[PDB]
Amino acid sequence: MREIVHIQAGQCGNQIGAKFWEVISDEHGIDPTGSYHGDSDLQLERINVYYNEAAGNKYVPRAILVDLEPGTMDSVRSGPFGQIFRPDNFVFGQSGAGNNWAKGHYTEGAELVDSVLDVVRKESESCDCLQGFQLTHSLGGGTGSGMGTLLISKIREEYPDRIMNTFSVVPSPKVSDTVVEPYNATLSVHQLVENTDETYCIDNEALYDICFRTLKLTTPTYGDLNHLVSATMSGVTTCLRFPGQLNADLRKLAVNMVPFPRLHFFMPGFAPLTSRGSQQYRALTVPELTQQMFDAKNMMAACDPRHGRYLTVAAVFRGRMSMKEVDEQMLNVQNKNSSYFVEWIPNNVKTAVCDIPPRGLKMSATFIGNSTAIQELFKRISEQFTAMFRRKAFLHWYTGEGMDEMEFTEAESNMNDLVSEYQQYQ
Amino acid sequence: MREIVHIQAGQCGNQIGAKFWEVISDEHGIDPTGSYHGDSDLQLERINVYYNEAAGNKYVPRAILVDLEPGTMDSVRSGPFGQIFRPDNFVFGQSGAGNNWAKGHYTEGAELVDSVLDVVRKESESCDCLQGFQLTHSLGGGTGSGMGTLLISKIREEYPDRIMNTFSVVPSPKVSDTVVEPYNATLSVHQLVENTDETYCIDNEALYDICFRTLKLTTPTYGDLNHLVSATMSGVTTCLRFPGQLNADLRKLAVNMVPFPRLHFFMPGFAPLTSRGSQQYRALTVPELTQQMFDAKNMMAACDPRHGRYLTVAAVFRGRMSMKEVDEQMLNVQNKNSSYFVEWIPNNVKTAVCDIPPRGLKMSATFIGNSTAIQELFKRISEQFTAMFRRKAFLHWYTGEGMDEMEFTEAESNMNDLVSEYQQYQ
Amino acid sequence: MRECISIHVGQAGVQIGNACWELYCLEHGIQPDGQFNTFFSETGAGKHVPRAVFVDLEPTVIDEVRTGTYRQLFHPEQLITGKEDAANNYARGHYTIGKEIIDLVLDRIRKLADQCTGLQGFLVFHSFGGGTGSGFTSLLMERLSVDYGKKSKLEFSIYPAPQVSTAVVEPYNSILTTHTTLEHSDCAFMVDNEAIYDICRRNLDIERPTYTNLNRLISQIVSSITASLRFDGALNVDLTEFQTNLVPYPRIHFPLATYAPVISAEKAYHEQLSVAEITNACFEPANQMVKCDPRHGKYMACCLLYRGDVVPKDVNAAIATIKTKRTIQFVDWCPTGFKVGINYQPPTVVPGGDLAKVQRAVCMLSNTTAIAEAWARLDHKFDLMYAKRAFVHWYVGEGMEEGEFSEAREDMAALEKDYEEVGV
Amino acid sequence: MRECISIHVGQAGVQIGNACWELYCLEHGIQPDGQFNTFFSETGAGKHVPRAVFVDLEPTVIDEVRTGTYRQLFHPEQLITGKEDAANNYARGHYTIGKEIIDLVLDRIRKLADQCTGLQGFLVFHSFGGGTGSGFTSLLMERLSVDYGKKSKLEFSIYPAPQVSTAVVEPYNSILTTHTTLEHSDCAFMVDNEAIYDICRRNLDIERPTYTNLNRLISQIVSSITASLRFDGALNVDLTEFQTNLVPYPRIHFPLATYAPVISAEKAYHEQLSVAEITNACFEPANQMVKCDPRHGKYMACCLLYRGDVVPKDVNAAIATIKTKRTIQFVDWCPTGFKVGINYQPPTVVPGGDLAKVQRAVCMLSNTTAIAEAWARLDHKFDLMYAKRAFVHWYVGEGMEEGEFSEAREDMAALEKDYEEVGV
Ligand SMILES: CC[C@H](/C=C(/C)[C@@H]1C[C@@H](OC)C[C@H](O)C(C)(C)[C@@]2(O)O[C@@H](C[C@@H](OC)[C@H](O)C(=O)O1)C[C@@H](OC)[C@H]2O)CO
Ligand SMILES: Nc1nc2c(ncn2[C@@H]2O[C@H](COP(=O)(O)OP(=O)(O)OP(=O)(O)O)[C@@H](O)[C@H]2O)c(=O)[nH]1
Ligand SMILES: Nc1nc2c(ncn2[C@@H]2O[C@H](COP(=O)(O)OP(=O)(O)OP(=O)(O)O)[C@@H](O)[C@H]2O)c(=O)[nH]1
Ligand SMILES: Nc1nc2c(ncn2[C@@H]2O[C@H](COP(=O)(O)OP(=O)(O)O)[C@@H](O)[C@H]2O)c(=O)[nH]1
Ligand SMILES: Nc1nc2c(ncn2[C@@H]2O[C@H](COP(=O)(O)OP(=O)(O)O)[C@@H](O)[C@H]2O)c(=O)[nH]1
Ligand SMILES: [Mg+2]
Ligand SMILES: [Mg+2]
Repeated sequence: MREIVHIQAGQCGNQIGAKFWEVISDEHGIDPTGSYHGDSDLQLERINVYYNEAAGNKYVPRAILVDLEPGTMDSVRSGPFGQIFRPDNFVFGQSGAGNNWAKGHYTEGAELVDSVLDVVRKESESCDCLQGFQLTHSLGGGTGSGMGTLLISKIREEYPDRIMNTFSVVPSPKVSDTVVEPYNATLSVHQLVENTDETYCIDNEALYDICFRTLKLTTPTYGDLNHLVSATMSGVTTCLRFPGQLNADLRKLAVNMVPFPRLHFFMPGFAPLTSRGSQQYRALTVPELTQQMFDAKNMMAACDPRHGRYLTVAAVFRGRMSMKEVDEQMLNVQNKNSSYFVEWIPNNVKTAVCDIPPRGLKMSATFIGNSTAIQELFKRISEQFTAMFRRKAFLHWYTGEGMDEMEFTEAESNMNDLVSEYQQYQ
Repeated sequence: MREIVHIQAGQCGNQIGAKFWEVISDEHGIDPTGSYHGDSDLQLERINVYYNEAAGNKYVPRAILVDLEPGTMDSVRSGPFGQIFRPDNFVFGQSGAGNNWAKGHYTEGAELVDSVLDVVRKESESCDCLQGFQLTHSLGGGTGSGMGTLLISKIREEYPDRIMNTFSVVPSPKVSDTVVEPYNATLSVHQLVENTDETYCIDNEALYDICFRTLKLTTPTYGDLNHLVSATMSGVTTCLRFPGQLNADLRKLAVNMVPFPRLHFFMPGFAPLTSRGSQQYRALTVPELTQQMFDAKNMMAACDPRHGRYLTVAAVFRGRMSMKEVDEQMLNVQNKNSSYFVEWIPNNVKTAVCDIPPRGLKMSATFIGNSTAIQELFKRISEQFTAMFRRKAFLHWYTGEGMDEMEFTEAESNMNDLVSEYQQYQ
Repeated sequence: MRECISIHVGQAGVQIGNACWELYCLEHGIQPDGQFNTFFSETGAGKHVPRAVFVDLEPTVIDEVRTGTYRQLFHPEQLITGKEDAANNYARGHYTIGKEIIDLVLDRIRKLADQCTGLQGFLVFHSFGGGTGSGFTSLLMERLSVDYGKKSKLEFSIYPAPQVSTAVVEPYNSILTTHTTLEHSDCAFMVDNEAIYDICRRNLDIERPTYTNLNRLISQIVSSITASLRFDGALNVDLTEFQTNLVPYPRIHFPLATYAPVISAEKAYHEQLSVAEITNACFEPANQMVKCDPRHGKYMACCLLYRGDVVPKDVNAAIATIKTKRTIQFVDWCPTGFKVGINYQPPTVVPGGDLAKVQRAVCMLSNTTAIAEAWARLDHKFDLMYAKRAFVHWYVGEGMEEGEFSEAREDMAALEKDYEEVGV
Repeated sequence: MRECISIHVGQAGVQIGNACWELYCLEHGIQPDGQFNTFFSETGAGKHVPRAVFVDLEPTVIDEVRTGTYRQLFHPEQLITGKEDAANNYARGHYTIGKEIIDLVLDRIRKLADQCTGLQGFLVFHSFGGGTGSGFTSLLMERLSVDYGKKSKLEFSIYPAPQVSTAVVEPYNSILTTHTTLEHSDCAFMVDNEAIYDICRRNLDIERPTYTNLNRLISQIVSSITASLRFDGALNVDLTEFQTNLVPYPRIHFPLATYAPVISAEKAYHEQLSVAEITNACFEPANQMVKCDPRHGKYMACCLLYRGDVVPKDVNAAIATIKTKRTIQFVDWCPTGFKVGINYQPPTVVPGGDLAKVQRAVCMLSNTTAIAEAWARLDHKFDLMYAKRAFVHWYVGEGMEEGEFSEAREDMAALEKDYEEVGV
């Protein structure tokens, strides 16, 4: 029961996915050759949530790896845990996507998507009771954004009563990584508003801030950033894979975190994150962890949470702890600072607890916030997009693939509507 | 009881036959010198089905090797298992057949056929209870097609109450191997419609697809393709040679697979077929095997099975398995996708099971499908034939051997009637 | 076993034959002194002797052979001689001088046949245009037809080029040959010297060639054609299959013969030399071994003979690709327009030669309406010549009649019409 | 896999190509005798062969290549030759002499394409101003466009300098090229010799340079551009991405190419050579590889290709800093004006070279309204020349017409207007 199918699309999506599979593997005591070397029966009890068993006690992640160019996936295969994946689950094209949503969604991606869908169907048929799908991609490129969105559309059409959740890497206000980012992001976001149940919004600038300000890390690698993201990802599904006092679930989280269907864009966080120098200096108390969790500096989106209000927040705690303490802390936060929580939803904080903590920690926590502050990201994207579109700058690359102006206007309209909705509850 | 006499005719027929005899030999623990080196008593219990015993515990296949040219059979004799055959069972002529059905059926072949018949009679006289004959040939050439058909005619006339089954290699829609192929194939098929009880239709293009798409084989040899065919062939007669839970038989299969006498053209398949790279990645479950079996990509004919309906399918499973599971899987396929099975025959799938699996596998299966999609092959052949015949192209080579136009028209008529019949149940 | 007899007639034919025999010897390890059955008849002293007929009316070429390196190889009869050549005169071959020698040749052929337990038929080497190769060869062919009937009679013929020649009675002779080998020869494979020269210029990067090189090239093709009789391999082709597969109508039986890869040592390393590439090269207009554009003609039937390392899958793919090309036009009535032959034995390199060692080589035999143009050109030439009754006194002065020429022209016209019909 | 084909046209282009190939060999450990797939097509003897087209109408540069060190590396076809050069005459390239060779080139290109399982497109090396590099290249590009359509066609072009030149028909040719590669080439990357000399004078502290050094510098840039196809790294850029990111409107597609750090051994030790510093250097007016001040122009779109040791955080910081500067002006309509590419593989040092080993290097490709000024200058020059109908008899005497020039001028004016509009 409760099988989850993973899809990783494009460069960033595949890279983050590799790290995620490493982390999950280590959590379950699975080595790169698919052999189990754990010490606890809890490690295998719910291994089926992420893994499929093969002859000779081999475990193979239910992961589908998708790209329009072979490089990234060749690197992944060459990598440490790369040999753990099913070879038949690498689905790739030959021509690149040129950071072009239209190529991912309408042309190059359209040619490949049926093949991906077939693999997806095959995997879903092996599920006793499939919970849903997890997707990893970027919003600013062509493959993860265009192809990824397309895949989501297809799967929701075919499996409309399953959970569809994405970890989506978004552009950052200071330092864009591509010139057409606003166009791609807007085109993706338009589709995600209507075709996903929840989306975790990750901002690389926030990750860098975490690495520098919090972790005191002089020289963060993308690998290190990926690790953090993977940790957050693992947190979300912990309650499917292990016992607890309050057993959470994806669906439960959705129920408690989405008060209106379109408002499903979350700011993720993780705790504790402490510098290697200052480890003995910190006392690892639930209160202190809570404080870390709620600190804007420990968020992974391009928002100031203090510039908005929390509609709902879900906290998932890992390790041994007093439920009394947890509840009291939650009460204290809300009573003290009631202005930062929407007044029309009493008890804005939901708590879940899983007994088994991650490696190397006695306690940890994962934070998921639905804040009206997220509107700032959307507003900024919209401004950027309009700045370009009003001059039809770069547009020939998209019209050449058959897109029309009207689609862009529709996207803009959707964006603005979303922003307006967010402003309502602000 | 239940002796089977094998006839292999022409180049392809002899080549496939060599491989088949190798495979069967290894299954029965018989070495190339006719000595038994098996570990189980089950290996010898029904060895008489394919082999005849001689002085000094020598086993000699009941095989008759026929060609109008000596080259191919000289190669066969030179080959690994070539010395196992009875020297007196090589029957050959001196002049080639020039890819000419008329030479095989009416002229060169007519001169040799009596000699073959004498050998056949001799073999049949050594059978306590002869089940029937198995023939291997191509449809597109002169010897296997013309001579082979002729032999079939003769034997059916003499042994009309025995089983006559053929493994017939047919032309492929993309890449023909001879120019007169349509003529030869049509001339053969005309005779096979009326003189055989079942024909397994093999398409080399499908085999290449299997090798490249499924087995991931960069460089398939004809030897490798032959191996696959041999495996399928062995599957069919497994239940004569070994114990089981549901002991099948040739006649039983015919009874369940031929609802109208002329519709006896089957699409064969085999499972599992997995790449050497991705072996540990697959879990060898009966469900998964079933899925492989029913996958169009795992068929050996030039059909899209989804472009027609299955009249009946026979599945023969090899190894240890739960009958419960097998039955349930069969039910699931039919319930889920009832549109692909003719509605006037409830329980379109028949299952047989043999306890002893082939070498190197715990489980395997062989698939035999009577699908209305086969009409496409016939239709395409007919189109090709007519394209030539309406201009009397290449016809002098056949009229020169005494054939008349009327025969060709008759053949065309038969073909069209067959197609119409297939379309009825489509 | 499978056995065939070679016949080499003329100067050109004899030259070609020498090369062929050398190639054969290199292939099967036979020394020049005779120290396989398909071509070499074996005797009771560990000695292998060719199974060929060598005929010339001029005793010069034959004499050279008799004195040269491979003199001990050949029999003192197989090499037959005359006294005076035809001198570019069909009439002196077919009527006057040929009926002195022909009987002997026939006897020799019969003897050779007797020594075989399954004669597949004949391979004949002559030249359209030469005096002996035109008339004498025709005469021989007729006699063979009368005798054996249903034994394969394959011909290898040097077709006259359009823009170049070496004899100013070449249209007549060729026409006569065409007239009198239209109801006898089953296949007449074609090579053109100009085309070969062009190939040498282009692919080999050699622009100082000679007849020897050409002969060697021809021999390679011959070997490829005959490789299925002498070695193992998937899809073993026979001499009898060619007739079946390349002759849609009995008058239409002239297919072009081309070889790939014809390439030197320098760009053998640069090129991959995959199967598909080779196949593509085979169908390219410039690579063809005659002076005709196959863009101006529909392919009726083609035959491909892959020799060496070849995965049949690859070959199939190549064929599919070829079929796909718009584009390379085929006729409406022949959809299946391919025959495929494969051998495990690779090509063999001749010391002091043009060509380097290769993994895999391909020989293509194609029957097409492109040759119609060539035929028409030849006819036009003939018309231009015969309108003034030029040279006719030579031909008429040894047997021929005014009227025969007209008949020949009519026949040619009929052939052209047939070709046109086929084109539709 | 990811595969691209190089095309090198002219003298200058060929020179550049030699350097490039040397660099490639140094990178991938290939010996000069051929003993990767992205650039080197691999054959069945442990031999690696470049996947390039080398074209020259004058047989001199090509001959040099054929005799020199890397002769065994290249194929005997990839290196193509003619008989007489255009002689600074667009008309003799585009119309008269080019249509003799172009077919062969096309065929070669097709062959190369066939040998690939995912052709990303083309890299072409020519020169605005030269006779062959102007007209012939244009012709080739048009043909490519006609054929492939949606295969990337990137150009590397030597732009004529304002205050210096080596040919007094250089305005015409360049203008013609611009006219006839405005509706074909997707990107045309720019380098200027005067700028390079200035750079050498300033940063390297070398004031006795030669063409070889320039070529090497260009090759470095090329390598940087193409490093993402051949090595691993975060943010692997593709040839198809450049088009998407640097071309806001289809006519506007000339971006400048600059490299940092271009520095000698002496002040490599003095400098820290951090990421931020390098980034700053990239945007400095004097360090640019053309004769234009980017202070007199707004940056539309920029692309940065970091190669070696780079913490992406540092890169981000640098970019932020750049954005902060008042400045370095960007257009109103392009806020996100940066593309970032990173490779783990560092730069590679060429023996007997100008540059020392570095930890990290950066290549910047920037599309800006600064080039408008240059274009205007060129136009003015053209006007000055064409007003008296100087040299026109040479061009008109081989194909061209009076009127074409006018059309070209009009096109240039339109381009200028577009640039002006963009500026607003
Ligand atoms: C029942 C008779 C039968 C008809 C059908 C449609 C059957 C049913 C199912 O198999 C039993 C399909 C199956 O459940 C899958 C979805 C897992 C899957 O195998 O489907 C194919 C495509 C499908 O045709 C669409 C296939 O070719 C096929 O034959 O499907 C892609 C494949 O990629 C891995 C995978 O996605 C014909 O004999
Ligand atoms: N390829 C090739 N062609 C040849 C050779 N010898 C002659 N030819 C060609 O054959 C034609 C001339 O015919 P020959 O065979 O020389 O004449 P012949 O058969 O001896 O007849 P006469 O000499 O007329 O009695 C010309 O087209 C020559 O180019 C040769 O060794 N190789
Ligand atoms: N950087 C660099 N520039 C070169 C080189 N060779 C020539 N140039 C420049 O290219 C321009 C001249 O064009 P070339 O390429 O020499 O001319 P071409 O293409 O051979 O054309 P024709 O000689 O006119 O047929 C001048 O601006 C030269 O400075 C070189 O090796 N490196
Ligand atoms: N966090 C993170 N971001 C990445 C990674 N790789 C690329 N990116 C970011 O993803 C965006 C670029 O999209 P990318 O996935 O490479 O393009 P695609 O292959 O077309 O989907 C940029 O915002 C990059 O900063 C990674 O491994 N980790
Ligand atoms: N699968 C397979 N097909 C073959 C083999 N040999 C020949 N063929 C095929 O058989 C057909 C040619 O007929 P063939 O048996 O060689 O002619 P025959 O000797 O006149 O009967 C073609 O479709 C070939 O592709 C073989 O060993 N295996
Ligand atoms: Mg002579
Ligand atoms: Mg030059």
